[PDB]
Amino acid sequence: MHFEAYPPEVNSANIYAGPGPDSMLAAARAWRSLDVEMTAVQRSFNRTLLSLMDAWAGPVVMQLMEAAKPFVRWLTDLCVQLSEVERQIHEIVRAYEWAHHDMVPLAQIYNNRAERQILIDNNALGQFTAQIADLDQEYDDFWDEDGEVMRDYRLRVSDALSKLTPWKAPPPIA
Amino acid sequence: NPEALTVAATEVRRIRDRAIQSDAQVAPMTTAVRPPAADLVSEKAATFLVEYARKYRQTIAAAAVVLEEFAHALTTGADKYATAE
Amino acid sequence: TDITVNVDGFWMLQALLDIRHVAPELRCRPYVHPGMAVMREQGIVVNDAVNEQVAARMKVLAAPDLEVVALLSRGKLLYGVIDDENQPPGSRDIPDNEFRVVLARRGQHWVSAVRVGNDITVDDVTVSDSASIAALVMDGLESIHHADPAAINAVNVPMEEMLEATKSWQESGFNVFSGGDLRRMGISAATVAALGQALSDPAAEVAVYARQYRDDAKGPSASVLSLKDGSGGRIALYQQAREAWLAICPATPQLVQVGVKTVLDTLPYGEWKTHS
Repeated sequence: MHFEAYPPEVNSANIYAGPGPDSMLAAARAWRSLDVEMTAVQRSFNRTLLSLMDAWAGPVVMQLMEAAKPFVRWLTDLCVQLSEVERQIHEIVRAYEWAHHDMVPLAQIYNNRAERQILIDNNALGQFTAQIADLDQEYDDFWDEDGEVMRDYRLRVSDALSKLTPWKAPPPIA
Repeated sequence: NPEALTVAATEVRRIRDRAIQSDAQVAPMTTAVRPPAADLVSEKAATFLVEYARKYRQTIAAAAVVLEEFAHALTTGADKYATAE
Repeated sequence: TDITVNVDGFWMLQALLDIRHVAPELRCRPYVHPGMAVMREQGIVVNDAVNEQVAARMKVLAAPDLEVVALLSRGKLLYGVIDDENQPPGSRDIPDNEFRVVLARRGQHWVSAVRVGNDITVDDVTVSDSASIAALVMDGLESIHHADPAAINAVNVPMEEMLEATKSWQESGFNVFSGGDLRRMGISAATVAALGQALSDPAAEVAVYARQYRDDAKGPSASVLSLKDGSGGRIALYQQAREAWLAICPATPQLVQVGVKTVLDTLPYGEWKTHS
């Protein structure tokens, strides 16, 4: 995505509009809880298997532990993925906050445009023409700045998502 | 020991309830993610997180099937060694 | 020798050569496949690299020591404004009636970029002194519209007072019957008539100005050379090198070269033939 395809009125307005990160912050809390509860589940599952082994030692239960091994491992991998989700959501919220902060405010763009129109309104004798071009260079600098702010935002979000790997289906037991 | 298998089945279903319950409790929060702004980066993030929550829910449903069948197996195991005395 | 690309094709050259901005008068997009295979057939991109000669030219525009700019128009020059409601924000379009010419030099290498319509044309150009620059401009202007120098005498008026007076005069359509404030500053009856025509209903306009780059800064020419063709003559407005004074002049070949020299002598960092 090349957001320099678009003028700064577009990139700046788009980042300032919308509801904010509250709903991402709430989801992060929710993912934390799951991490907590599923770790407890894992820990309870290990204890259940071990106390079954302690209560009835011998070949039948050992074969039961063997047939549970894939699911025990899967459960461990699940918990490791769970503990990464909160982190990365907060990394994304930060990325959004820095994009919001670093983007050029609209007022600054509108002022550039309004100033430029006043010079033109008064340019019968042509003596503001170079100042008019300085303002166009300034506008182009806003376009450039927003372009690179959106580039860095894309790359931060992209890196964060790349660390949230896909859920694998649990293996069976017996 | 037959009784040990029965005890384990109960504990495995209790663990299943907990997995099912935690999934459900927070599902409204994981799936309600909105883009924080109107840009396409924000939207790609929110859309990913919603889909990621949905796939996590399929996954726990699958793991609750796997646990229930374990519990059923332990029970049926216990009724064989108890009905052999 | 010369090359002609549109605004998107120009953006590809920017990407291929990692050039961020060029002159804002060219109205391209900053830089932060099927369109390629067109420039391969025209020999601009050999293998997957920009031709050595064309790369060089584009690098002049990428970082000039000097830009000398000419905005030309057929009819009233609009300074890039298109009146159309559905025009998008930061449109790269230019009005149908405008030709933009940027003359850039890096070291001793003078390059030209001319934007007309959606087409930017790039080529080497021969520039030595203010005369040759005046020539290039007059050639460009004559091509749009032929006119003779107005029948008036050169006069110098205070810049501030002339702007204030020209702003009232504008409110009445630059009518010669409302030219009394300009008459009282000692401007000729003939000049006031010719200037009123040039401002109220021009057949062609030209603004010439320049920009100079030093280490960590830039700066525009303090003066702008402006030419206008109305009923009864081409006239030349430009600021003297200093508050300020506007020269109002018949657009003779001589006074036009004087005006270009004044533009160039009002750059902030001095000598412009040799600067770096």
